[PDB]
Amino acid sequence: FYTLKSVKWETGSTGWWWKLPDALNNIGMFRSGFLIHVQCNATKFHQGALLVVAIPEHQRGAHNTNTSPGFDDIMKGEEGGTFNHPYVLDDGTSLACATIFPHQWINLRTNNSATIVLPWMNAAPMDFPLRHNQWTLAIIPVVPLGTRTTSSMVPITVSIAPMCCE
Amino acid sequence: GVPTYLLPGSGQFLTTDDHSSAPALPCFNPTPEMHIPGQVRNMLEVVQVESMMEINNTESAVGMERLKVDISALTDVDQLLFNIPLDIQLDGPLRNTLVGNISRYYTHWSGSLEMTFMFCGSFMATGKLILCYTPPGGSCPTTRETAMLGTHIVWDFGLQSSVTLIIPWISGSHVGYVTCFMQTNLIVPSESSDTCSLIGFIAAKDDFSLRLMRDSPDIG
Amino acid sequence: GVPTYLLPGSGQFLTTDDHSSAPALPCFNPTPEMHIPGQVRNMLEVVQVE
Amino acid sequence: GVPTYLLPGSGQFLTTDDHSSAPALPCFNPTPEMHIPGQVRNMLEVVQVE
Amino acid sequence: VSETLVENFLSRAALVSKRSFEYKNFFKWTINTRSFVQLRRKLELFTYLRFDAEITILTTVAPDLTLQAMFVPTGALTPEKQDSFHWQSGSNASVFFKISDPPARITIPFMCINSAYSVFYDGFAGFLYGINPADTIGNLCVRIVNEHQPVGFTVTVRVYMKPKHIKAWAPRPPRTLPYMSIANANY
Amino acid sequence: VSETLVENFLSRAALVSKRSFEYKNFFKWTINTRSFVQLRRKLELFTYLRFDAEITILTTVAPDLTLQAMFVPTGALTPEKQDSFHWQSGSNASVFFKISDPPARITIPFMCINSAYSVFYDGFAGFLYGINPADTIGNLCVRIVNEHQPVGFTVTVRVYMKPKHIKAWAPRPPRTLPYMSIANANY
Amino acid sequence: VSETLVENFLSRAALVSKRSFEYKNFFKWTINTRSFVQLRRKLELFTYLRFDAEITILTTVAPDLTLQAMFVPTGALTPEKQDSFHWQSGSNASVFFKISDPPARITIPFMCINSAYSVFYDGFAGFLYGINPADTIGNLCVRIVNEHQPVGFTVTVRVYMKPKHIKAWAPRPPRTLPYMSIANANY
Repeated sequence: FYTLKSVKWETGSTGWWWKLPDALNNIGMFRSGFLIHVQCNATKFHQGALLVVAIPEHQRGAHNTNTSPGFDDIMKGEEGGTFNHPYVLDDGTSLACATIFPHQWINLRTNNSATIVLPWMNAAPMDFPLRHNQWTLAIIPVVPLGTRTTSSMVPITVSIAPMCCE
Repeated sequence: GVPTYLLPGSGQFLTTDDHSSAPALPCFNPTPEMHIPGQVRNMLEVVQVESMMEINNTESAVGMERLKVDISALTDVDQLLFNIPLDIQLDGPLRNTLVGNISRYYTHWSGSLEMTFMFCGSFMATGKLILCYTPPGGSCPTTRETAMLGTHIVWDFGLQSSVTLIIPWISGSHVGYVTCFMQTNLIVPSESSDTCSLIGFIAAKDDFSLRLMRDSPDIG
Repeated sequence: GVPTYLLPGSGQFLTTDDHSSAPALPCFNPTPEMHIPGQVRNMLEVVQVE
Repeated sequence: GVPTYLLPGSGQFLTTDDHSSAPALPCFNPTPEMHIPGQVRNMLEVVQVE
Repeated sequence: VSETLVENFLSRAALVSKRSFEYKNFFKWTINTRSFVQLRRKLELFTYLRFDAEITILTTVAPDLTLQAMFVPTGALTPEKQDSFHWQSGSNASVFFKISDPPARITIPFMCINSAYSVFYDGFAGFLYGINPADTIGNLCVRIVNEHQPVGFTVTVRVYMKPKHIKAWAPRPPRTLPYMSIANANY
Repeated sequence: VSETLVENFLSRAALVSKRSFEYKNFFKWTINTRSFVQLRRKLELFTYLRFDAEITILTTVAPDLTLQAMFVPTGALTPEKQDSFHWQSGSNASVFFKISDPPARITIPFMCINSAYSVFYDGFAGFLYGINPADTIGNLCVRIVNEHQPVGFTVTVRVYMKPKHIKAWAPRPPRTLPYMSIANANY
Repeated sequence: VSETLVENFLSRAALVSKRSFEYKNFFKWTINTRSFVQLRRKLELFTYLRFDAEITILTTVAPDLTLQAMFVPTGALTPEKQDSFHWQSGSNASVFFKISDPPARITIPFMCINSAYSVFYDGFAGFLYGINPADTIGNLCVRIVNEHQPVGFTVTVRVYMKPKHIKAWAPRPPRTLPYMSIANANY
């Protein structure tokens, strides 16, 4: 039941994506059922919404060129990248139709918790975990926050727990 | 041998008919099936999934700032905010929706639609809104006093954070409006920000049907 | 395969015979029927009208 | 006679399909079988030999 | 009497269109059935009816040329140049047939959105008199698929229509004065 | 509704390849289905799917010429010269068809080693991004079998694909920005 | 596994002979199966086996020419001139086929006098090493039946063989060194 480094969400922030098999690879490891718990915290005075989604086989695309992305841009690992363009999900698929994937809404007025159980989803019964990014956990702030003053931290923390890894 | 004769229409090649084909590799085994989750069989299971829409249909709105509207406390009193034309084949707020991108492929559609709105301000803020629906046989009311004649619902963020609006169905044969009005002025506390936000969802009901398949004009 | 041979009269095109035709749009549903009054089936129902 | 029409793909010659063939010498008897030892039916009986 | 049924009364399989082209290059004919006054008057007797088409295209030339015949329903785009990318689209019924073979045959099912075709429409569209927007079926575009041989060609196409599976409603008195146009029923 | 099933939604039988050759001499086309953006976008909606090909080769020339069309799966060698000894090998599906006959038809069964084709592959091979080595099917090489007549030939080949027996998994949102290349999904 | 049966392991239907002739005039090919080293090595693995031939003759010319293909078993006489009176004999299988038709097909049943073909024969005939006199099947002689048109002909004949109904006996280790001749197994 591992936890990652907490990220800071402000007005200028624009999204986060982890690759699930890889981002969890560099912590004490070498059929996997992923469980993901995402919880931010704010007071009653803050406001804003998010969108926690877990996209399978999410293949990115480089912006406005013909070069495929490299080893370092894809597998950043355990830090999690940032969307250059969240509105098109870095591949041209619209965010407005992105609710087809398993997703939950963190709306800071109602709740501040989300939990998604991710099953094993691959054509082959085996998988090379060093050469394959199975899921992509992505959170996207739709409605940015705001107080009377400048923006706050409102830290977000992702907790991942697999089952039966090998 | 049995006698026979050729009908007119022999030797032609249609592109839509289905017939058996000669195999390339007989006695070749494919790899067997495996229960992969999320199997879809009918495309009406796709369109029932709710999806965001582009409420803020004004100009000079680029990117993900088309999905929300602003309701500032100091600005507006008894002013309409938005309206949705219910024309799926036509451009507007419903073009980049999941019920839209499927039904560009088909050309005849009929079925009841469902819209879901969602508020995203602070805990403290309250205020009322009304959502007037207008059938195609009536004009869209631009004044509030004529807008209370049509079918409307008084929505109060505060007591309720969301709302479900059922659209009666009509087929597409060759237009209906869902508009809003600011009931009261928004009141927020001194610590929270004044600007709030709304987000509109859309999903077809289970009587939604498609008939004739054609190519799409959406992509070049 | 079954052996066969062509009769004289193959490949011709009459205009009065009825045969099955290949559909243009398979698995396409037409709009269903509805009981519209005044259905006529035989033309001798017309000539009996004065 | 029964009516018919040709599908696309008539008159071609694949190399993998199996169909019946016209015999060269009908009513000709081959020499019969005899139990010769070491008959193999599947090639996985070969690869299991060390 | 098996002779005088309406399913047997309108199954004549007559010609509707015959327009050649010399080697613009492709033949586009609307599917309106008001082509010949012989068949048109037999459809004047009924108000509402319902059928299917059974198109047959007969082709003679004045040579192993291949012809494509594409059917386009209403609402979809129709091509304007012979090598356009609408011909490559697979969301519409196409048939590829030679000249030496027996002629092609394809049937078109009932595609109005109502219960029957409205032959007569006392009403307006939008804002036209006598035009029902759910009445029309589409059009078939016939092009050739070859590089043109620089010799004397004359390709003449004939189209036949056998309306079968007829159902009829509300018989009407026949027309005695000759026609003025094919848009309406002037005299 | 029989219309909107996925087995009926992807059975359009559209064109994929059309490249002629004049009398290098033989036509070799890879079997990747990402040829036309019309068919490619309809396959963007699903993550994993499984089907068979049903290739149809239509041939017109601008003459009693015989054509050989050989299918080569992955891992086997592909020929580089027209009279090479790879064409004489019998460990691969070949079909011999004329021009005057109706066009050839052959179906290619599901030949991935996994349970389904992976349309999207977030991973690397060896060490390439978005290339699954078990995804590709092979290629079909079409040559002619004649001594060339020293006259003006123009042999144009069209290839059609009807994916049938469809099964689909995990629907995905469609693509709205146009494509940059066919290797990946840039914008 | 249906794939690896011996009846499915030797049913490749590969080419065996291809020798043209220009307009001595007729093509005579012995039926020995040791033509191509690809098929020959797959028959090295078994000692005794038993099958039938299923000959297919494919013919292309560089014109409405008629071809006769006659099969002659062992012991009967073989013709030496094209118009000889051995071609008129009816005690042997002949097939008459055109060029424009689909190609001819004829199967030849098992005609050894023993129970199976002896691929390897450690013994002598009379008094030759490795020649079994009951092993050979015969030969097919292909002539044309026309008066020759004094123009440029190039008639090329291809012969295919699908051995089916296979039974095998006594598996043997494969050959690793290349062949020297087709009479024996030198290295």
